[PDB]
Amino acid sequence: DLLVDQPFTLEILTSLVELTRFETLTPRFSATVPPCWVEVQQEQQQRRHPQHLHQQHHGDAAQHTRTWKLQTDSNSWDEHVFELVLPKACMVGHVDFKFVLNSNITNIPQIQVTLLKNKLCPFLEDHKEDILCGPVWLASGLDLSGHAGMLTLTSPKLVKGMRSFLIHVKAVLRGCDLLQEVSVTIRRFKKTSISKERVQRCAMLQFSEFHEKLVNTLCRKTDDGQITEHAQSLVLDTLCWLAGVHSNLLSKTRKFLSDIVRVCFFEAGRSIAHKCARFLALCISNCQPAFGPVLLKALLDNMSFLPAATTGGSVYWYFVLLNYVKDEDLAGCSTACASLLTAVSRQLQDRLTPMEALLQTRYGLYSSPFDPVLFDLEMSFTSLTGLLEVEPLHFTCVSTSDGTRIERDQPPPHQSIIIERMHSGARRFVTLDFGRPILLTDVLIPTCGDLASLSIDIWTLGEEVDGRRLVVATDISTHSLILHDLIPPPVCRFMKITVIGRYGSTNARAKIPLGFYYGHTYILPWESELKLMHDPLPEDLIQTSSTEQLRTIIRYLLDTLLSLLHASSVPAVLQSTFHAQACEELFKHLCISGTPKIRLHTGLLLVQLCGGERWWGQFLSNVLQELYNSEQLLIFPQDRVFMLLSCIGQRSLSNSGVLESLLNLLDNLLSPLQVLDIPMISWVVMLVSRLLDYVHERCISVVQKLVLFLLSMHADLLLFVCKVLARIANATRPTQALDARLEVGLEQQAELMLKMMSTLEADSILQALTN
Repeated sequence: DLLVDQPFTLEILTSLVELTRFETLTPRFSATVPPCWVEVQQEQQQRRHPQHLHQQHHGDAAQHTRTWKLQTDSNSWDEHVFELVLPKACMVGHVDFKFVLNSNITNIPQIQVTLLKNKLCPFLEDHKEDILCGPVWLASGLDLSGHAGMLTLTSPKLVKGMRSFLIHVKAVLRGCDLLQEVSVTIRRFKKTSISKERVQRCAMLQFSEFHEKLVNTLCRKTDDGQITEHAQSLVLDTLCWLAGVHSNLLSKTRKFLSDIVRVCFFEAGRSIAHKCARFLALCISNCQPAFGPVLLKALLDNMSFLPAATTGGSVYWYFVLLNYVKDEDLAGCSTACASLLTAVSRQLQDRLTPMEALLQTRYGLYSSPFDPVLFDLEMSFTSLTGLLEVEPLHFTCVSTSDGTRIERDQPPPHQSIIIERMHSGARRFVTLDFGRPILLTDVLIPTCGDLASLSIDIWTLGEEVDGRRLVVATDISTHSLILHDLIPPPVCRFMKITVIGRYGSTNARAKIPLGFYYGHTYILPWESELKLMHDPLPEDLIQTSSTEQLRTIIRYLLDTLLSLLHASSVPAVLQSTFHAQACEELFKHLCISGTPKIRLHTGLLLVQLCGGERWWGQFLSNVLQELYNSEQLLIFPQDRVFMLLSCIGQRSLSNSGVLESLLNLLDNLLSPLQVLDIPMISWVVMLVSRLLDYVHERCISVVQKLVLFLLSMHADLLLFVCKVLARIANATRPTQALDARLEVGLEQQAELMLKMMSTLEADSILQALTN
């Protein structure tokens, strides 16, 4: 009878996922609100990005959405109640309480929003038994903008029911007066052919055995491990729905985390990793023990398997979660990352071929053209990732507004919309036809200051038939529009890009780069299913890894360690490792042979760790000696390594041993004057000159030998010799655009939290690099 009790075949999994998909309530609910809340017509609210062409399929906001602006009355700061009557009895999935706060908000207000049924704070005490989604902090719903957001009011009680609601918004300008605008949408459960679908959903929610079986099938600990990737996708859809509804499932997740992390981030694709990241974000948001520490333990237990991960896009989400959750047990994360980095750097250095060194030096090319296995592809924690798993989508412009057109200024050619007259606040559009219904997964439209906003609508049959709004980017003028790994990837043949010119601008002609679109030209049978859609219309692992996978792992580990130092006892540890010998090994492995980013990040990590240690100057002088002596046959980018060394010394110049050791090295090199390695003298003199620019007996010796050098003398070296001599003499004292379809499900706050995690990690890395 119940789908919960049956074996988890693809049919049962498909039915269970169908029992969780949502629709927007087709006829708009009626509402009564306090007088201080005044309704605004949805056409006015959507004037910038009109939706009228979707009216034929009820896609416009006037059919499901109410919006009220607040008038700052005497008591507008205090309790408010929105009574909401639905057109008909229905299986309500959730209530989307969108909000916009005043731009001049100093601190995010402390407002609780709760959902109740019609016939703790006193109003909720009186209506305690009718509470349908407990008090949710308004701040929980914030978008990345800081003053905006959404609360997806939902609960098991809401699912266990079927005409009227109350939204109680109480502040614990003051309080609710900081809430400039509110809007409400209601979303029901899709119409399913499944018998007793209400009881089916109840069974999904109540039974712990169901959660245990879901975890087991996800972890492939059932049915001989022959659970398909699509089955895992369906299981994660069900798990995400359960986590969103509930906020015992957490107990099963905590007990099987290590396996869940392994299966989702190391053995599956980008989509599975992203869905598991959303599930784990929901679990994080959810009297039980904290989930963050357990997730950290699972991630660090699986860290050793990173060289055996299947896709780069999967590793991206692993490291996003790890970087967010490292705050717990900082020392343990540091130890794991350092151990794996040291293990991987040795192999990466061992994998450098002479042809690769020649490419790096003679041409500055750091790819491995002889190794066919790439691991990750990016476009630009601020970029699209895992683009190897998706296909670049070619498109042809089929219609344009006015005289605008597209022009071209395997991957599709870079194309841009040329618009002859942009005006200000003027709408222009371009319709791109992919030639066939394609499975759209990623979009990147670069920043364009020429336009105030951009919007993407998608359809297959016609704009009025099955038109969907894919995204609205209001900050496209200042930020790139990046839609990364659309979890319910849309199916689209036609994409309408609608751009609005910048407010206060008459730049006659505009050239807007259309950007890049990724996905699949072949839609799999289950990826086009009208069902399952919302709103339908150990050391051997390192040895066997590829060079590119090791490079990606090194990049992520270096970023993790840099952010670890920024977030700093983690420096107390990383002293037992990354001592003088370990520091030298890591430099030799990564800064000499590594990619420019790996080189830079390893160098800066080494400064921030050991830059203040006594042996640091000896380390730098030893590196200079070993790498630039005329007897060194090693092929490496001497110029790039020297720039790295100069940066390292400049940022470590507070260490008195740096310049002391470099001047002692210069002294030893000039000893023959009082065998002469002129190129090493040149390198050392240039480095010391830059370090002195950034700013007794031993100094007497070095300056004397410099004098003998210039007396016994190339002309170019003489200038720097004189500069360094003078400097040494004088130096001594005694001389953002989410996909619009996330609103329909329970995975919008999870996606916002994932984006917040990525943004915080990027900010931490940038701060660490720019110390």
